[PDB]
Amino acid sequence: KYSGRDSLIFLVDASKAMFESQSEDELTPFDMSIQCIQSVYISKIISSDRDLLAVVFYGTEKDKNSVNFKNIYVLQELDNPGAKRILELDQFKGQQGQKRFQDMMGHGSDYSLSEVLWVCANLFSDVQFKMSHKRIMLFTNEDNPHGNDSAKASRARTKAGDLRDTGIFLDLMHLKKPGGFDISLFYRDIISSKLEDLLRKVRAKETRKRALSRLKLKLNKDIVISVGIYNLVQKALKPPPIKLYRETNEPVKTKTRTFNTSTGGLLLPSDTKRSQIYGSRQIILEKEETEELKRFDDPGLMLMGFKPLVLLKKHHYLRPSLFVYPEESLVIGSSTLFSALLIKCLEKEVAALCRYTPRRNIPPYFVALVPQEEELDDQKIQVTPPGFQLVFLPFADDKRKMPFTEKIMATPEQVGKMKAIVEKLRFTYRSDSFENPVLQQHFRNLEALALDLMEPEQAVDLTLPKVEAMNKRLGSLVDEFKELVYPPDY
Amino acid sequence: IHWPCRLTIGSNLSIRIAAYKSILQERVKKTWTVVDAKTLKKEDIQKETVYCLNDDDETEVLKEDIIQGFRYGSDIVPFSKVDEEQMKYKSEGKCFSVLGFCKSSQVQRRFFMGNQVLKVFAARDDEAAAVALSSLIHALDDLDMVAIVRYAYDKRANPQVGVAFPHIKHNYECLVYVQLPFMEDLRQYMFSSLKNSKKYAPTEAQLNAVDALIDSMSLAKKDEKTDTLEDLFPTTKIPNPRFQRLFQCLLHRALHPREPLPPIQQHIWNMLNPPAEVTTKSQIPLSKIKTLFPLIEVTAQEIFQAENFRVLVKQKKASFE
Amino acid sequence: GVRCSLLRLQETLSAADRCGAALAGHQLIRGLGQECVLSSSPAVLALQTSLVFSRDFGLLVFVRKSLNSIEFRECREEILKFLCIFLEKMGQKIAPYSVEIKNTCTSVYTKDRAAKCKIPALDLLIKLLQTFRSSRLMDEFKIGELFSKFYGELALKKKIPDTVLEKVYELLGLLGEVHPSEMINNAENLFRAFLGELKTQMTSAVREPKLPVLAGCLKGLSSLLCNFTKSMEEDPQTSREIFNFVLKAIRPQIDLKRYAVPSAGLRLFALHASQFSTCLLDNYVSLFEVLLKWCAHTNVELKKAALSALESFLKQVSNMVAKNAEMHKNKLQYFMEQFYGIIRNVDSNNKELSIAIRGYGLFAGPCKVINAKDVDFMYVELIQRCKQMFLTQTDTGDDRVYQMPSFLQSVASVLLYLDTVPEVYTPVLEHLVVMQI
Amino acid sequence: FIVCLNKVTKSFPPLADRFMNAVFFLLPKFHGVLKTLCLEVVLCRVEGMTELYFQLKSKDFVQVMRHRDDERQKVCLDIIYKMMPKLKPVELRELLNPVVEFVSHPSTTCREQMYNILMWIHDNYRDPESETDNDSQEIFKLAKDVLI
DNA sequence: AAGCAGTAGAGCATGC
DNA sequence: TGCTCTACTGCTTCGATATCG
DNA sequence: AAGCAGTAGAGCA
DNA sequence: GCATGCTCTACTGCTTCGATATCG
Repeated sequence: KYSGRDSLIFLVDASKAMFESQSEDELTPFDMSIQCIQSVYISKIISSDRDLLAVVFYGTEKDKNSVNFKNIYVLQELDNPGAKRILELDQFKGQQGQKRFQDMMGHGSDYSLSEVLWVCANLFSDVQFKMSHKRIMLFTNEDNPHGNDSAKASRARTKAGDLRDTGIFLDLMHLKKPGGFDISLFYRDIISSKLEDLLRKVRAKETRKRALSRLKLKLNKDIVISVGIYNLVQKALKPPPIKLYRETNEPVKTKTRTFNTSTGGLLLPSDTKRSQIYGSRQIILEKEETEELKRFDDPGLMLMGFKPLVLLKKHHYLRPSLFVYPEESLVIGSSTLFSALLIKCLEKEVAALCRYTPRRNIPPYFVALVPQEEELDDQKIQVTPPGFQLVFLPFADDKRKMPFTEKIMATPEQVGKMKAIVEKLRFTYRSDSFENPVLQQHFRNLEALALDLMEPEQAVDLTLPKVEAMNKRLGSLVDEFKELVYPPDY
Repeated sequence: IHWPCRLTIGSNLSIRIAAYKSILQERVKKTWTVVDAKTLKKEDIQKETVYCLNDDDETEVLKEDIIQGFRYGSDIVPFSKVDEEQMKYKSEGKCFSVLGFCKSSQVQRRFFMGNQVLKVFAARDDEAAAVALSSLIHALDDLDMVAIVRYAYDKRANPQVGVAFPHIKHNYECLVYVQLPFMEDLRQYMFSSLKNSKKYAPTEAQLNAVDALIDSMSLAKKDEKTDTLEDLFPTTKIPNPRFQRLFQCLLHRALHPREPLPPIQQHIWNMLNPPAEVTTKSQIPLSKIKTLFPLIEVTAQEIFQAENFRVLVKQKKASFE
Repeated sequence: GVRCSLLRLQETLSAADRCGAALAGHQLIRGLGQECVLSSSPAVLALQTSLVFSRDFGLLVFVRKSLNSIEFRECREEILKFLCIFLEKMGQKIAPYSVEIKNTCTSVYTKDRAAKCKIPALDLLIKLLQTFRSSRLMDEFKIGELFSKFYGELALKKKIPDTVLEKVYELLGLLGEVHPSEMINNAENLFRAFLGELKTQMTSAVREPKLPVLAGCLKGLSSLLCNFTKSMEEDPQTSREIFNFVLKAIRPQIDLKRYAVPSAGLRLFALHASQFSTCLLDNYVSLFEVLLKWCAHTNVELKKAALSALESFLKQVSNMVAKNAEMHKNKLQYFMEQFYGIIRNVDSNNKELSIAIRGYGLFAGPCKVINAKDVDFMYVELIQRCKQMFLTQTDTGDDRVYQMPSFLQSVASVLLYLDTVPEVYTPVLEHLVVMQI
Repeated sequence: FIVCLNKVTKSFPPLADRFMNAVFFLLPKFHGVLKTLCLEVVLCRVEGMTELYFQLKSKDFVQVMRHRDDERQKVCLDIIYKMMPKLKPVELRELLNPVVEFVSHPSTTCREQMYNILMWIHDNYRDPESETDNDSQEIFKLAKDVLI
């Protein structure tokens, strides 16, 4: 569906060994799990802040759950990422946090098996929303928790199937006991290690997919089909403030009005005119006339002929392009016609040209529909989906004209050394990763404000170049490139 | 606008440089003042804004009692301005420095995001910098070597990265500049495939019908024995019609101050319409495709608008008998 | 049964695990206010009023100790949808408990943010002010401030949605109907706030009309015009504008559903017709056509609200033609030939021709002004028409007893005017009216 | 899903058992007549299940034996007349705590079901051996006190 | 735009 | 009677505000 | 509601 | 022959989110 949120239960193994440092001095796997869980909450509190996140430790001494099972202790409950819940969470670090774990719940017991999955199931059942994905993320190391009883093993693989059928899928981040890919054992049936994607990799993201407009494409007379204009590059910005009463920290319910005809008394909106002075005199209208003087067309796309893909110069530009698609919701039998027109436009390299009105009262606007075709391999790479593209087109007063009157050339020798410089600085561009420093430092400012930890975590500036790794990279040709013909010569 | 900066490659290659703006969205600089009825004056009304509370009534607060907060998770975190003014980014003046370069054109049409186009030209004043950058453009034009700039306006502004592609023009070759998306902008999802469609597969009769329609509906033609295409109906020279509609409507109410709204002039629709000879040419294949494809599928002022029969013969009636 | 289901309703307010307690509140209120309705004894009904309306526990301290929350909203809706019916099972014996109900409704409106809990807390207040009439308590329900609140909130509030701008527009006119002693100064500044909106929702050529504001503004104007009349005598322009707006609200329209604009334009017509009487003249043809059209709309409330409009139309043009029956002779002849063409038809319905018979007995009056014999052609034509339809012919094998009211009303309306009653048909007139007895 | 599942299961019992672990997953989500439909499904396959009680008390059975209906509160007692003779009196003494708030109920069929479960809980908890704990002797003390 | 949730209205069956 | 400060200042870019689907 | 250089009126000489 | 009683289906308005135009 559309508003089906993502779910995640964290399930941690605190039974026998990980609370101890595995007889090492580096990092206990318990601290590894708590750091990963805290980083996932910190990432999804601004990445996907409508989802569901629970956390459950099993194998501990004392117990609390709604089922009343022995030695299963839940910590939080299925809700949003909350700052107070992560400030509860971050108290289990180091030896002092290990002893806090001891005095709060105590580790070590005869840990049972699939009843922990039953508690996960009843934690998923009692939600009063809709959920798209159901993922159980098990943080453990060991291999045989049914090392003596075989009926416990059969019951474990029965209850795992009872979670398999109603749509609950689990993966276990297998804690490497020596630090390697060693245990190639027999839980490939229950499942459907690397933790860096849980550790850093999602500091700024948002989850959304909207249709933006659902219009009609007409071939200028009566022949009408449906189309829907999705969006791809939306220029995201930080969320805006909220006014607040600094005594008790409550918002203040702003209300405004217009009043005072120089005596006292309100003015309900029926007794205001809309005016424009032009020097001496005024021009008065009504609100309905000053909203009516922009009305040209019904909403949609009327087609006005076909032009090849070559003579439209794709540097004429004023707004980002959107992306059509042929729904079969308004009319029926539209994907057939659009696929036929698309393959003929492709094999004849031609593009449509249209007049476009988005909403129920908008002045008209000329657009160019340029086709595109998909691409797919065994790895399922996806750079293009199979539709069109609406290049917006300027009309006449978008283009300015530069003064233009200089023309002096030089000798064709610097092009070779500049070719050497650009080949020195030659690389594949990217696929991602030039993130916005202002938004990212604001994110971490808000993290340190709501968590009072230490300081602004200074975001690394990827937008900045690498001048140390560029100047010595190119070397001692910059002096000759500077002083072949052009020093400033004083 | 002459925006001045210094294009420095590495840390030593200084090129004094100016950039002018180009294709941009255009609007009109005169909004509608709100006056009152029956006195027709601006100052006769004034607005107020108050912030009350959510008690039984409006136990108000004042301007000196309000801090801004932000949503964070499931609460609002306070500490309005001196906090978020002290812990702000600093841009260190203007920046026009080259980030890198590229060869394989994965930079393409559909990934631009930047609602202007900066034509970055040159400088004046004994153009050593401009002959240096024309060497740069004269080295970039003969290959697919694009440039990538970091650009920002001022210390209050926001930082930008953008494509710089050389040109194709006779009198000049000045470098273009578009902005570029960031890692948070480029969301992308899974639109379905159309080729291996067992239900929506088109018949080649319909394919050649649509091909006949495309051949019947062209808009640019190669003529005059220079063997290049020349375009009919260019949608890059027409002036924008909504300000002309506004112009003539304000002229109308300035002249005849009682009349209703005039409907739109006719030459405006002629100019915004194509030459209908292509409609006359396409009259036949459009009817053809309408036959051969299968069965496809209130404004307020418009919603509320013996002897009796004897004397019957003697006086006047219809025919007899 | 109650007060245990009230102390537990106060027990599920401060306890933890909220939204597990809001459902307990809904469970308790639906079982309380269902038992508190099926009770026919004034003993236990004399108790339960004081249990429910108490001050320690009870259904009015809940909505003041559970209002700064969001989970309890189904509960705070259910209370205000129950009190609109417990004001109906009872009557005027909620006389002491009434300023507290008014304060509950005013605060639940002004402190809440929904619009499904601002509708039942404006049905309760309207039914309250329509039970406690022009009476004593209206100096306690302080109208001089309850007007200024709900009249400031049309300016100092942005986007009050649709079905809250209905009931605000209706409650601003009920205060001019009941208790009109305090609304002398501020009913002159209410016709402008009823006409500007009603213009904007019907003459604007940019948008599509919102019909549940037209319903509310017509139902508010139709009760401000009681006790604050604007006839066509002293300043006949505002009544012309009200006639034009009701006349756009009754045009012979397109086919529709959601009949709530015609069924409010017609009821503004069928009561306050006398204010506009000159302007009611020259549109007699089209008005008669559309009211006969709407008179059989196969909808069992649109017929009932069209018939009285037709009757008041006929009765209010009759006293204008019978005042100056020299230049209105073509009007008189047209109405007469129309009633004749109705009654000569051989049709199905009795309310098809009963309106014709009553119109003929109405217009029997102004024939005396021009001929003084055609009245005597009547009352013999009428009695001869009236007897054999049901007296002799099928005395017991007919289904025709449903137009004898229009028969006797018409006979009386013609019998009033003439002199020299012709003395022979009276022993059948006194079989007639004893047959109606 | 649940509408047609109720239709098939009203005429055929043993097609519930593929879905019996997926009706309980849905049960805290249907606040209407559909909850009566799920409980109508549940009653077909109670006499023969293993435990049922942990899932029932985990799915908040107490605040759903106390809503307002007659059909819901009749099926909510037909399952409890089904699952008497397999429970232990540590939990039957918490089941007999909200089923004896049916002395002040209308709808004589619902009271008939109540005085129909109490009639067995008196005759087969008379303790025919000598003595027991303070629960198997307290359920008799609260069912010798509504049958009077 | 998207989901949903609540009420108005029409047609079958009944009564005086 | 001669060259730098200075009042303005047009513009330009975020930032808050309001509308619409 | 905030900055950035452009274009004519003042101050010491 | 007229009034009422009862159900189900399609119309319609609300709520939340995101994108767009406007005014400083």
